[PDB]
Amino acid sequence: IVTQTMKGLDIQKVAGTWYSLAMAASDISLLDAQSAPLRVYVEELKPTPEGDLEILLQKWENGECAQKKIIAEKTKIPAVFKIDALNENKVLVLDTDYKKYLLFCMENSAEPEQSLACQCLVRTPEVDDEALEKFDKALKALPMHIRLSFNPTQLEEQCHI
Amino acid sequence: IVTQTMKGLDIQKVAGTWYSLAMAASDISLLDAQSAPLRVYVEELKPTPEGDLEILLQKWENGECAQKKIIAEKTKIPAVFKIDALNENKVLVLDTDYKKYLLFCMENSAEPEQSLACQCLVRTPEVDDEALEKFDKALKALPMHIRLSFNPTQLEEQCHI
Ligand SMILES: CCCCCCCCCCCCCCCC(=O)O
Ligand SMILES: CCCCCCCCCCCCCCCC(=O)O
Repeated sequence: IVTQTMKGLDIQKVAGTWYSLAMAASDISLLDAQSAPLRVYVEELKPTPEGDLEILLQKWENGECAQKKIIAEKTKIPAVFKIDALNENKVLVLDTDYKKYLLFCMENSAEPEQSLACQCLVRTPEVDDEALEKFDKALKALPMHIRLSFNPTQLEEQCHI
Repeated sequence: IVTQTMKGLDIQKVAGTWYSLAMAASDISLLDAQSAPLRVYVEELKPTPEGDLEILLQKWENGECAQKKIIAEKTKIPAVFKIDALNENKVLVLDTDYKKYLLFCMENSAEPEQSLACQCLVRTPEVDDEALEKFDKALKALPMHIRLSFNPTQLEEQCHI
């Protein structure tokens, strides 16, 4: 369902620390609680020389902020990865400037809108109006029903408080 | 903190059934859970001939969808009401066409952004892109951190499911 992707993406250049400035989902139950399914906070991206991609994130599990390491296997499209969970979930890089932000979405295979979540990643704990601009514009199309945003304070905290 | 209001508002003409198409809050904890503080669904508005305003809403309380009747006492400004809870909370009518939608916000007295929530009300269980347009434009300024939207199905349901 995600319609735009970043052309000529250089996945090595996205390596580094990132902040989940904002997130949006097609379903409220995707982001509603602290424990919700795709309510995940990004730490840093770590691509492998084979073009793969390892991800370090926090995920509130069992009334507690847990760290996590996911792996996204690159595919034939530079901007689309597939993580190693059950039901081949696709992670799509929409856009990025490598040093200011990253807009990615992640959807179910064969089931978009029921499972579809997008994030605005920034390199600093500062809210980026330009970035949020592009993010809201990108999802303007998409059928999003929930939408969060975090403050600098919450971004320096584990699990955004 | 809410900066725009509806001029020459005719509070009698807002009488009737309404749907909470969308909501936004300055704080995630205002709308996060089913039980959150300003996560309230509107049924119908009922103004009194003295220009007062009685409100019927649903509010998930104790893991259960409860109905509720609030009263908003009119003030010297036609578009601003004050409901009878502790700490004089102000309800502000931003805009409306009486027969398509209503954009209102409700804030704390002397404490905006910590407590500030806004809704897009529509007369039908249809999502209204024009309406959501105006709503997102109105809050574009405001410091909102959470934002929900509901589908026709959820709007015919008590507590939006
Ligand atoms: C290419 C840009 C990288 C963007 C980061 C992608 C984040 C993937 C997160 C997938 C959700 C999985 C988290 C839930 C963990 C669990 O299984 O409990
Ligand atoms: C003038 C337009 C009318 C808009 C409707 C205003 C809705 C007011 C809701 C105030 C929040 C109070 C709900 C919580 C109830 C409780 O005390 O448990």
